[PDB]
Amino acid sequence: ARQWQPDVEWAEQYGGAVMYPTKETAHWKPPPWNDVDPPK
Amino acid sequence: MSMVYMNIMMAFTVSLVGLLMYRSHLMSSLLCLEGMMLSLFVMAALTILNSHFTLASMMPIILLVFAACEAALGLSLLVMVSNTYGTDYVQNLNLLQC
Amino acid sequence: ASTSVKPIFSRDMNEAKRRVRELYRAWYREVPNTVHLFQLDISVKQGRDKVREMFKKNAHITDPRVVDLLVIKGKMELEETIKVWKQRTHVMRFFHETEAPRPKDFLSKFYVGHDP
Amino acid sequence: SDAPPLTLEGIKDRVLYVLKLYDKIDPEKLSVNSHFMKDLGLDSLDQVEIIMAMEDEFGFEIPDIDAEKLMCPQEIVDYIADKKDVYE
Amino acid sequence: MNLMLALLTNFTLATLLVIIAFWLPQLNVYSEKTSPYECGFDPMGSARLPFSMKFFLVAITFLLFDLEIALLLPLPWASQTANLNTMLTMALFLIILLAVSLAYEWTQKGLEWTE
Amino acid sequence: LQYGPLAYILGEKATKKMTEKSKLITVDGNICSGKSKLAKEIAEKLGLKHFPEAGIHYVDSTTGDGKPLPVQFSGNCSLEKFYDDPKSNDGNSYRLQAWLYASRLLQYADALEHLLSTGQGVVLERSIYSDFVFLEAMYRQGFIRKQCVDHYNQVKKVTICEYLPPHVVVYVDVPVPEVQSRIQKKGNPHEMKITSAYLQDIENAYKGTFLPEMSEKCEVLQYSAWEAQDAEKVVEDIEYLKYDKGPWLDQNDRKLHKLRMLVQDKLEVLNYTSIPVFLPEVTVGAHQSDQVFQEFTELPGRKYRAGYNEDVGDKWIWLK
Ligand SMILES: Nc1nc2c(ncn2[C@H]2C[C@H](O)[C@@H](COP(=O)(O)OP(=O)(O)OP(=O)(O)O)O2)c(=O)[nH]1
Ligand SMILES: [Mg+2]
Repeated sequence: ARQWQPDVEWAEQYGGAVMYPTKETAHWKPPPWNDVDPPK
Repeated sequence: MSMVYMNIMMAFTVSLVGLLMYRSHLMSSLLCLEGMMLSLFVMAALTILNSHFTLASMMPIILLVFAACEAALGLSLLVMVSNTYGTDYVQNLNLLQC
Repeated sequence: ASTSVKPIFSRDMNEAKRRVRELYRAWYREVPNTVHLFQLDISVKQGRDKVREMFKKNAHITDPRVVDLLVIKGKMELEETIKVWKQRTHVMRFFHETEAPRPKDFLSKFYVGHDP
Repeated sequence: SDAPPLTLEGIKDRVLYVLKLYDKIDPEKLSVNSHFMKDLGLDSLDQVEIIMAMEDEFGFEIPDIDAEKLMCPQEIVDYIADKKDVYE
Repeated sequence: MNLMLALLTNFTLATLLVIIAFWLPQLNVYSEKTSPYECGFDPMGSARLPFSMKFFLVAITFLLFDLEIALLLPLPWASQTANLNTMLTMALFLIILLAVSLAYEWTQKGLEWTE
Repeated sequence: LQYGPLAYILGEKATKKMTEKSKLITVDGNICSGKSKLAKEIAEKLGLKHFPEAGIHYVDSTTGDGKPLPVQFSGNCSLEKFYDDPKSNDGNSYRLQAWLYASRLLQYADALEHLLSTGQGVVLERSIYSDFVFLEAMYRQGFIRKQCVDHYNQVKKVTICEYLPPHVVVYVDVPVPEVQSRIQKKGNPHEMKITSAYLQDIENAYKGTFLPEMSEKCEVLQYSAWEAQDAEKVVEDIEYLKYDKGPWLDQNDRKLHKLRMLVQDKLEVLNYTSIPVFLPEVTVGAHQSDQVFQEFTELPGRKYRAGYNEDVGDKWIWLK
């Protein structure tokens, strides 16, 4: 009987734009990994 | 004080409100930033010249030299925004926090 | 053999009729901003109808080499309207807005002159 | 939000909407499995114009090779589903 | 009272000639008369002039040089000071620091036009 | 004196060491196209140095003793297993592609440093710019999913934009039917299972999205199987190039300083290769990741920083 450690479902809770999704923040996206939006 | 002090301070409030209420243009706000400096230049010069504060006569010039230099910094940022969005609208500056 | 002939771009009609469609797409998606830059007084409707007419006249062709030239010349006629080498007058020379009608009925040709 | 996942029923309403606004197609006989050329009496270039019209409402490029097979509204709906990965 | 009267005249006369120049002649304008000249050919595109960075730097470079001028304009009166040792130090400090600004732009390829 | 801002100030500027022959040559090709034989001679006859194509054990070659490490410290990715059961449910297919890209990305950083460190040129086989041929070939055959492509693309864009493309690209062409025959006579039991339709995608990618895009940045010298057999023609062609295009024409000491400070540090080259995107194929559970990391530190010369390991006969540890 091993110790429980976080799985993918637990981890993904911290992988969003905000910790508490709501109606107003549903459109947000995580930023780029290098802080560079593609030119256009 | 004097009737002049009222209208010169009236000019600072008007320029400030214009700077704190953006319409669409970053450039149009930079003008309000320079308008505020002009009123401060006039207010300081009136008091210093009207009180024979000789050594203080150079302060208005130092105010103009530095305020102009910062405006050059501001214009540079405005230009670099135009190379990235094809305009100078403030609403294009919403990537951060949204 | 004499019948054998070197190709231009397409080796048969099925491959040759592909370019006609790709060319047609370029024209159909170029009239709206052609009519804009040139400031013409024709709607995008009858502008697109004109391109339909031009293709429909070369519809009886059956030679892959003849079709390739009609596409090669078609591409040139497009590069001039996108790079605005043509002036407002060149684009409006398709619509013939200054030539009086030449009736086809026999009596009309008989009344006017000797031509057939 | 306000961008629900695409659905085959949802697509077929978007596909037919374009076909409705086409002066050369009679809306009464629009159907959903009616061929563009067998019954509607459209020429080759009409199908090309439709495929171009379908691209503006569904932003993506349909290569000409693919357009040679899309000859009925259902096949158009199937093609988009085969491309945007909507099965339901 | 004399400067204002002189300024008004130089700008009243300049204005009086403009009003008698847009009204005296006989005008007849049609569509092609009023079109921008261009070069005798229909315009190629509909987008305003693209921004050129080299032209902005010369404006900024002129401005900062023009700001150090205002610090040097009072030199004629600054030479009547009793403490000339300090004045000659600062006057040559401002000018020397104006040559380093030129030297920096020169060496950083800031005074070139070959993009 | 390790390279750094002080060294750059004191004089170690890149442009003071690179000659006219300091170039980074990439030699591409398909499976069994003989690029290795060609590549080893371009470096030989131009005074450059050669880099063998990045294998699954490439990183272990530049660290520690330089010998391959057991398979556990690699994700259990084995090239042989890819051909046998490419559609495996354990996700070994993409995990092989993901690992190889990292090794090639690490290899490219080593190459750029060598060019910018001593001035010598470098010859490389399939690099990070051409690595995507295999990935999109696998996708079409169904060896990976759509989401595996998306994860690869994200790692590519945030990692490839920081580097410079090759000076010269030497592409070798070999028709697929010829490729099959060359596979048969080399006697590799695992390789012989390569379905032909798979080797056609590598050709479609190579001449459908790689050459046209790289021709507008670098110098491209296409060859055929017979032409590539001779090295003198390749060398003289690569010695009479104009070099009229490329990002290298707008490079100065300042921008090469920013590049060398990046290639020098390898934990920055690899930073985005393990971005927190929870794909089933590349994710590792907490218990397995911790268990393996424990074994790794128990190997000879891996417990402490290189140079403070008594078990490999290091001395002066108490003053080093
Ligand atoms: N899926 C995948 N396989 C790869 C990749 N790089 C190499 N391989 C595989 C394809 C081959 O079966 C094997 C070796 O490829 P090679 O280019 O080295 O061909 P080969 O050694 O047989 O002849 P050659 O090097 O040209 O002399 O490794 C990759 O990035 N992805
Ligand atoms: Mg090999």
